[PDB]
Amino acid sequence: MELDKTKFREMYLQNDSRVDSYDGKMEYVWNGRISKDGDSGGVGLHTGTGTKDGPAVFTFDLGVLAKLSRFALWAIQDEKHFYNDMSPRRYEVWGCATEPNPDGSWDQWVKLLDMENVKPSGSPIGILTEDDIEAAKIGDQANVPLDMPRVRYIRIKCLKNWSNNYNICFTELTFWG
Amino acid sequence: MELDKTKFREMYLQNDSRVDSYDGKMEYVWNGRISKDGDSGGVGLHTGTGTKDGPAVFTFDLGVLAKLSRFALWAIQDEKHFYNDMSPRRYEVWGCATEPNPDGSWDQWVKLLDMENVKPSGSPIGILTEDDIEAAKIGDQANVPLDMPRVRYIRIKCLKNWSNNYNICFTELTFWG
Ligand SMILES: [Ca+2]
Ligand SMILES: [Ca+2]
Repeated sequence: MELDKTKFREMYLQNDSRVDSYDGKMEYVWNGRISKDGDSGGVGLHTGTGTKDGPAVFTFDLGVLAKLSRFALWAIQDEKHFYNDMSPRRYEVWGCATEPNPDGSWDQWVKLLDMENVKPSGSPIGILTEDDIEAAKIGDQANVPLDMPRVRYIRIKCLKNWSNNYNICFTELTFWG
Repeated sequence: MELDKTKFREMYLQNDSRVDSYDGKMEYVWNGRISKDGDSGGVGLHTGTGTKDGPAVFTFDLGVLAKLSRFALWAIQDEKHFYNDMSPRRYEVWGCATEPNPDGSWDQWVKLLDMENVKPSGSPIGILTEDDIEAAKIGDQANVPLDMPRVRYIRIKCLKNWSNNYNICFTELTFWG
């Protein structure tokens, strides 16, 4: 099944990135809307454009203990953001089963997924083919390996975005399990 | 019993006030620390000083369904904030038992408590007695009536703060039940 996004909850551990730049909010990435700039109802989350010391990190609660099967993520749905801007290019999804320590340490977390947003055409930043746009509307898609433990809490870490920095912005994610 | 603050979670319903001014964050009002400006570890939440159209409102999840018995709230613990600044003066606590509608409507919520932060000395703003200080370390304190329903979700509405507007800032709250 698709996990029930009405149960998802923002968390904030020490050293996590704020995600509320450009009127963003973490709850906007589980509002069931895959949005673009100018849409109503909260477009997505956004850490900003300022330098960071390392990869952006944020944390949330699925509200259920689940055996995960699949994961998807969508960039904000316009040319400004497709394979561009602060959209994520290399990123990770991590999980754990018991309450996250508020100090934000990685110790208890397990890495579920190594994600790469691949641009089908491989065109330079700012050029898009019809296949690049199609892929962006499908979203990044992954199956979670069967050996992963059941998890309830999630972290996303942005290793690099499409502008070669550590910020991240996007519109929606979905979990199944 | 004191409700387990490790389980509390921020929510964000449409039209809720952002509470992240001055490096604030909602989770700082259930971190177990009753803090003043300059302290480490997140001082409190703060909606800013912009003029609002109405009472500031924000929402959170207790993480359990509880029969509530008591509520307490502390202002940021220094003379700048005691009966001053954006510290709450008249405010309300509201609750419900089932998932909050994300449209932020009041329809499903029930008002649990009418709170007033009373300044013992009644002195003008900026003047503090020893009694006024002692009361502010003890915090606002209320018993929740036995005829209230069990609730899992909470809203706080700031009708008026000590600067005669709708903003709110404070360092910690506690629920028992
Ligand atoms: Ca969304
Ligand atoms: Ca606190």
